[PDB]
Amino acid sequence: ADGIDSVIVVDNVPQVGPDRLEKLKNVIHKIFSKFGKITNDFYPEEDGKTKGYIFLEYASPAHAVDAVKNADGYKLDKQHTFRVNLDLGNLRYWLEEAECRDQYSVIFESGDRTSIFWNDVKDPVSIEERARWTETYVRWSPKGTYLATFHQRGIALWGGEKFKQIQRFSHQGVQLIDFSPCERYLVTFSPLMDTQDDPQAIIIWDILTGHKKRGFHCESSAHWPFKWSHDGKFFARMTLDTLSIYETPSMGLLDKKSLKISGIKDFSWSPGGNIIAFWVPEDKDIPARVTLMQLPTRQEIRVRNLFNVVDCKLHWQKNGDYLCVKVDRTPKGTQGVVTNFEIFRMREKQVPVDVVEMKETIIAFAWEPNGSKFAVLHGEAPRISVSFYHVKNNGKIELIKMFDKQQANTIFWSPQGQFVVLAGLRSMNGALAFVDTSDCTVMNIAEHYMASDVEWDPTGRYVVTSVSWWSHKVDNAYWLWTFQGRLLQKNNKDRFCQLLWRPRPPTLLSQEQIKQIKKKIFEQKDRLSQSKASKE
Amino acid sequence: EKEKKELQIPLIKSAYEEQRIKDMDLW
Amino acid sequence: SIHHARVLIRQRHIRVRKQVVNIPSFIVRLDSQKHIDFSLRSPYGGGRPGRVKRKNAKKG
Repeated sequence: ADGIDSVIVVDNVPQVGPDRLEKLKNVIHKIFSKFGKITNDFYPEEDGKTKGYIFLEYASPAHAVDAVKNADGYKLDKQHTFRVNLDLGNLRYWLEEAECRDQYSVIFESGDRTSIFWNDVKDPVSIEERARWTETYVRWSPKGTYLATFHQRGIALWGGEKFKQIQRFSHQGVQLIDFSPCERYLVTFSPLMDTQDDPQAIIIWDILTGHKKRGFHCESSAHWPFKWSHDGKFFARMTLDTLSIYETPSMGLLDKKSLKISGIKDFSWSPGGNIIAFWVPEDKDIPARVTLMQLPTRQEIRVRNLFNVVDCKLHWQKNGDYLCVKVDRTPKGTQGVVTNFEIFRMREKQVPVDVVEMKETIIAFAWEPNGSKFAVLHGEAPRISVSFYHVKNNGKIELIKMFDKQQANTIFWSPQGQFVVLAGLRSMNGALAFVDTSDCTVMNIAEHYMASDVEWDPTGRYVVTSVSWWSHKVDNAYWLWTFQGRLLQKNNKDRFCQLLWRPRPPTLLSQEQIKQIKKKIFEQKDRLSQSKASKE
Repeated sequence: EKEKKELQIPLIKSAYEEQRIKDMDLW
Repeated sequence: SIHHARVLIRQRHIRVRKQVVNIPSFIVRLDSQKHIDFSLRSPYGGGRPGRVKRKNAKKG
């Protein structure tokens, strides 16, 4: 009588055969799954048929009495009443280190180099390879936290500046990732799905735990990167009709129409805010309505309306000030083929909306991080012309400089201010140019024959144009763009795909330190100390 | 030059597993 | 169209920064040109659609 002693008696069990016993027990398990689970199941047999009595053993008293009181009194098939009776010292190096030059990400020859390539002196340090844990890339989270594997071998955490092994997360058959800015979460996405008992092709595990914070299934994928916000207090996670929220980490869905929307195309998290914007496909009379909202107040304060629009893609200012919507709309009313931007002003009072038109459509867009300028590039691949706009805080915006017979369509935005790098490097050639500020000029051209992509450093130190192996031929080089015409890189390492900044912490800077740099006058020592190091 | 001047759980998991084991034994 | 704009104003649909304007000759100075929205009580704004559709959405 010792041990479990948890044998029960569930009356009004139906008599069935042995071949239909699996389907009948699954319906009996689904009925018992309201308050419990099945770990031991037995049924008596009378001449091959069931006797009419079965048992569900739990091996504790507590929920076996509660499931007995929740299953009795109900007439089962139509008529029969069932009756149941029974580390921090090592890792975060890159803020307070000696040099403060922006590191990069290195991959060449698909596993023959997995490294960091330095902002170098052509010295031996850093001499790097990190062995055989990753096939596809050395891949980072936005706090610099990771050197990772995108592979079936898993999703990997490795910390330090010197590639120490921290943590290995469970993924078989993985296709993708999603990375947090605030170093709170990570995701993996799998192209081979798991079984329906815990149905998942989005398996997402926290950065702290190495175990799943939320997990759910995925049947379709529109584009690359269910992402994390600047602070990560609220997130957006749907499956394939919806927009609704998953909370950090509890997957809390709210009952709001404001945080949970029906049937929209595109959404974001704001660069400065806790704020979500979207656009809705139009009804017959009712407009296409982009909404500016707040999450925890559960209300729509700000609704833009524009009649006779077809589609919209969103671009926020990278400090969260302005939101420009580029349309592929031409009016059905007028013949004229013209596009418009609705520019909101979120930080200014009562959200003004201004319009600025063009005679042509746009192929790109750029919003300036921390600047009172704006760069807008419109036109086809032979006719891609960029216009540098200067938008004040109070007033309207205008156009300063338009260039005929230009192809500069790739814009790498620096964190330093007052400088833009403009490349024509998409898939016919590379043509680079620097767009400086106060005054706007076209002053320089750096030659690149191999490069495909242009992105800049989180300090303001380098905007790099580099090459890809499986998208173009072997013409290979690495030529990054410095502002002064000086050479920023010389490297050819075979089958290299990218080189981009491994990021740094939140700086939490002040205006007083920039005011001292707002004063040769005191900055005289740094060239002379370099001259003693360059002596022979 | 202005830039260069600027330059320079185990107990909780065990308690969760014990709570999961107690819930599964009840169920 | 522009005639749709005058018949939209005259049917109390257009408001200028929370004042519902029934005048088609309202000359919008440019600290009010920014705020031109649909009404908070209009069917093409917030809700409560009109007598035509709600008589039409009673079929049985």
